[PDB]
Amino acid sequence: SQIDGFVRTLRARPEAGGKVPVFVFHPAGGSTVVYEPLLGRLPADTPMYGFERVEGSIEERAQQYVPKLIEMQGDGPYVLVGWSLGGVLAYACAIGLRRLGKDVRFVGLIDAVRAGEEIPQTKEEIRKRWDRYAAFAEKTFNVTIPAIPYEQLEELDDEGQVRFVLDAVSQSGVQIPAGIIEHQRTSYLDNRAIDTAQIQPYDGHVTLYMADRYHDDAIMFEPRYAVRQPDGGWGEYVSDLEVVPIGGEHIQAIDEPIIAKVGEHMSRALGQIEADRT
Ligand SMILES: O=c1oc2cc(O)ccc2c2oc3ccc(O)c(CN4CCCCC4)c3c12
Repeated sequence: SQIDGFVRTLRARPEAGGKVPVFVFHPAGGSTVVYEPLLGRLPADTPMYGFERVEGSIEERAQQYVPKLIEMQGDGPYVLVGWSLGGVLAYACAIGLRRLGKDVRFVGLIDAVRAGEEIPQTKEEIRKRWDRYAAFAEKTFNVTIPAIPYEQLEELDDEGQVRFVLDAVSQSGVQIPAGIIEHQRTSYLDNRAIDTAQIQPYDGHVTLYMADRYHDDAIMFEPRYAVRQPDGGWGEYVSDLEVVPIGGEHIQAIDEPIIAKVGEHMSRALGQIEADRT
């Protein structure tokens, strides 16, 4: 995998012609190398490019990706796919591309499932979330995370909360590798980017590959992900939603054997698109 800006080449397209590329978008706290199992289950010579992390709200991230998508693929067709946060990013790009008159053929959400219940916007919720992260950081890094004063919780947005903790961490003098600090920073913000995403309507085909449940660690961070709606929270927004059950838990959906089901279904979709453009 070669990287150029925020674009990872997972399989380069031929010099000219060839099949429609699959554009995959990174998950919360990971890179697009996670899509290599999927690529192994897609038709031979299917190109694939991964869009890695950029800063901003979902819409601001899409505003950086959509111009690059068009630079690479022009009028279309567009195949946009993502697990975790990448599914929301793929969906946001599909909306932007459609608004610009581009040809989007397939949006693939790999268990990018909304919380079954609205997350309240209270200091109590912010507190519990940061204490759950403090517990995660102890079980994981055996490190003590500082806590934000209760009456300052609603004075800090997500970025500001993370900045507060990172500074107080370095001011506390705990030894944490910077590489872990940066992975933790992006994982926290990207998980919150899923939490706070506002889904816009999309008049187009979307396939939701739906696992059985979020895994325990996800539910420990935010228990409202223990509940799932049958449409994963997407039915009110998508005119043509196809829900493909894949079993397993959210963390397993990206890897074998669960990804074989995703690849088998997506390969048929890709074969139809290739036939349709020929
Ligand atoms: O799940 C997580 O893993 C992490 C793994 C890390 O290394 C670091 C941070 C986090 C992390 O910070 C979060 C903040 C809010 C929050 O709601 C969640 C739950 N997440 C929401 C999106 C859907 C799956 C569950 C997290 C979450």
